[PDB]
Amino acid sequence: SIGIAVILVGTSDEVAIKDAHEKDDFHHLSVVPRVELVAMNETDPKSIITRICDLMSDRKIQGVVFADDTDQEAIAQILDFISAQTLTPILGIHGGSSMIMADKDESSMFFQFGPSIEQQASVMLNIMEEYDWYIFSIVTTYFPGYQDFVNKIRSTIENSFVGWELEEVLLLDMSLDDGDSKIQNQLKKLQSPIILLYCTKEEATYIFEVANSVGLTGYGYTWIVPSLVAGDTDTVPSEFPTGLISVSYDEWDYGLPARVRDGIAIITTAASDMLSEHSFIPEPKSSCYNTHEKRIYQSNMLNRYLINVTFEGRDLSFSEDGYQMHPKLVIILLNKERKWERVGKWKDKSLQMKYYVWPRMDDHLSIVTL
Amino acid sequence: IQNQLKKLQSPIILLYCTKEEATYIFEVANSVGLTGYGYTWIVPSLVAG
Amino acid sequence: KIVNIGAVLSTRKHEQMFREAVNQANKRIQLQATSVTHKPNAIQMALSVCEDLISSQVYAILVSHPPTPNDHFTPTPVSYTAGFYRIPVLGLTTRMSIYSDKSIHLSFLRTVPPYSHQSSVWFEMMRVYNWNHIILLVSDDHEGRAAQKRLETLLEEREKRGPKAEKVLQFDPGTKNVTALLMEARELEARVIILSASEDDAATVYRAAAMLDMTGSGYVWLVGEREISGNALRYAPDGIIGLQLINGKNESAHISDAVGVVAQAVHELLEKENITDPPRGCVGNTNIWKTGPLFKRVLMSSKYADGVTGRVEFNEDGDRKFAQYSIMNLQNRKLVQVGIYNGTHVIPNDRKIIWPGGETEKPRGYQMSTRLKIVTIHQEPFVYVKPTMSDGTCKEEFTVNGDPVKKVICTGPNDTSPGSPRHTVPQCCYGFCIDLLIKLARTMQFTYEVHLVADGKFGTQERVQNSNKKEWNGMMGELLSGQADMIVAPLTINNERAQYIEFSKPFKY
Repeated sequence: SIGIAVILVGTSDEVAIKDAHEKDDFHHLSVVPRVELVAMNETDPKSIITRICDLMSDRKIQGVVFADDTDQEAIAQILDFISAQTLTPILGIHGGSSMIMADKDESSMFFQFGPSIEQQASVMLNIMEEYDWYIFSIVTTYFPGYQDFVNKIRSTIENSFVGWELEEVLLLDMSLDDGDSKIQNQLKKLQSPIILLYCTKEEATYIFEVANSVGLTGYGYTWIVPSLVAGDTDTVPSEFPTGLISVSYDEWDYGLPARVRDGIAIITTAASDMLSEHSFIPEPKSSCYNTHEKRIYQSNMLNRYLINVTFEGRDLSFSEDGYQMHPKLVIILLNKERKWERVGKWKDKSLQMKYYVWPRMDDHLSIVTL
Repeated sequence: IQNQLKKLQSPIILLYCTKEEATYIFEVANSVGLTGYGYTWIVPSLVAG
Repeated sequence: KIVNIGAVLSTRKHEQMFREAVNQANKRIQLQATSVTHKPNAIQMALSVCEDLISSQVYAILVSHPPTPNDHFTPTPVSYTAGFYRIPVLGLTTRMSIYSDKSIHLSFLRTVPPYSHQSSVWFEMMRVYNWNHIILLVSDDHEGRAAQKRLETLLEEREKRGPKAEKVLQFDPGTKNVTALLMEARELEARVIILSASEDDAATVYRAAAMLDMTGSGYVWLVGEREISGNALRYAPDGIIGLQLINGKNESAHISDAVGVVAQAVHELLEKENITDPPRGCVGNTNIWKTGPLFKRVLMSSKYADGVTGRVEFNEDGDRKFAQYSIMNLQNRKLVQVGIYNGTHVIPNDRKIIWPGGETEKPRGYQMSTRLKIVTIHQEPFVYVKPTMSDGTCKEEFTVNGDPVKKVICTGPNDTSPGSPRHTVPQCCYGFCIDLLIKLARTMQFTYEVHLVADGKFGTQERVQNSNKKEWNGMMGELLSGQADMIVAPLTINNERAQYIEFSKPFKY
């Protein structure tokens, strides 16, 4: 039997997930989906860890799909911590805000339902190429991941034959007022219609305020900000104008039941493949209090065979850091009604745009030719 | 005015008003990013003094 | 009020020492002390910290190094459960290489600087002895990459010749055949090697170097503190240069400095207007204490309390700057400090320093190797490819002028085919470019041994998404690899190939 746990905190998503056994797709007669839809209301670290240990000690837990409603990287932090200490792989199946690409260590790899920032930059450049606006600049603060992001952007620039001219790369910081004056001067010297930034929602509000103060509005200056740092909170402040566009996970298109079903299917297929190839079932010692039990960390890493499986006839592989190898995110653009509208759909690595032109805000004449 | 000055993009600008309004416009100009680096001005002395 | 500082200690003796230290620092609102011993696992440790959080939760949690060489598995969960509520964490002794992360660690102040300081003092020392070429190599992925990045950032300054680089090399911490890289290293010009590997890795490197005898009075060595251990000394040849920072194992002094700096920090934070003390609770506290960010900003801006580490100062990375480093050396198995480096003052101890290999004089720079490896390609009007005779030479033909062809012998996979590649018999080749190389050699007294390339390939900037990096493959690739020296083939010029290498004045149009 396969010990799977569905942990949920904050919200309530009691669904018909029990149809996994009714699917009847496991060919190997050694894996039984003994799921445990455990729910809770509190979100305290100590209580969560004690509940995780109790669940791992109750049954033979091998993979835990997780769901939540908060927004913090501490979830991924404690996930890496438990994967390093107890060596138990878990699954962040959209995890509320746990589907946020974050760094990890050489622990048991836990997959998160989110792409790398490099993929976000690539799809943003593809959308820009669909509009044929090959002029952009980079303005960012001292935020984590900036270096890798700008390096990936520069590599994508040097991998084409189009005049992608990076006007100016800016590394900033929110320290004092003289730095703010310097940022305002550099933004006045930007002169680029496409600007990309990556920072939290409060700093985004501040930079949008100072931008519309110095004269950067949604008239001709459009922005591209990744959703990992922006977030689809369904309530955009007045700072962000009605010209921003972002790409996020398919939360409005790939439902949470489908996500958890794909996660448990991946876990089941990986477990079946591992226990069929190696034919030796490891003993999941759930001690939580015995250091001598750490000697069980001698078998092959389960993450190796976990990140190289597929299910449901679709490529559902995982990257080295724990990202998704799967297309079909959702390109989100906020309209003038201060509401997020799903105009584009980055599905199958394609830009499913509409209207064949960017719907900008009397000087737009058409012509006939022959 | 700040938006139109951001959309100016000219290295030579001419203005004519009193000393207090000149101080105010210079303040808002160096706030929006108009300094003496490459943007020079020409103001008549009749209103500057 | 009372700010009961929660503290975790590895030994109860150090807990009593910290209690006495805070009792003495209370003289300078007052402060109390909350102490708890370390746990064998991260689960019990986190549970105890949560139990230590519900008690006071008004503190800047500090940590020290356990007797185990890990020094990360214990301070990591307390930092995680602190950053859960945006609570700062303090570090006294640990490997600050991996701990230097503003993203992973929310707020962390390392009393001991990481090996970036070692790279900086290595650069400082190299700027003294006028050595302009260094053969660097690393084994550890994370720490090695961080040290190499810091070294490259320091070398990116100065926008004499100036020490830029010779050859960067990476390796593995568990390998046993580093001789492959050491052969290419010794095949270079400069005998200046710098490594930052682990203990067993450094021992294996020392064994391989002793098998290669990399100490002939010219090999300058600069080794970090992570390899001056006795296990490496069992294989380390004498004369190498080791490093050792001040207050290495001074645990009580570090605790005194920590309690002093946190007393200064709390005295500076309690003077502000808004003070939102963190709630005394680990459960249900899913919010952000307003004292967190402001406390970090007021401790990092200008706070500097006296102690044992001199004029301590926190750089813009969460690490103590302006530290002292004893410049030791392996003067016949005696770690004598040849100098002391602190801040920017390069101060030698005026001791009789001996270089490895018995040499008493300062070794000079690279040795000019009068031997070059010329790569070429098959091209009818300029270079010719003819098979040799039985004995190994080739028919010395003549022209209408009766002058010798002055052919030369170049070994190249030239007689085989791309179907069955194999090292051929050296083929005898001649031509225009060959005569040009003859003239160049006769002018500069060279000792040349030219050879063709594997698959032709004048030059290509092949890129791929497998490794996300573009590399030169072909003649120019072999040139940039290090095995070749100069192109004498009829190579065209353009802006693309001028980026990596630089050409000379043309001899044809």
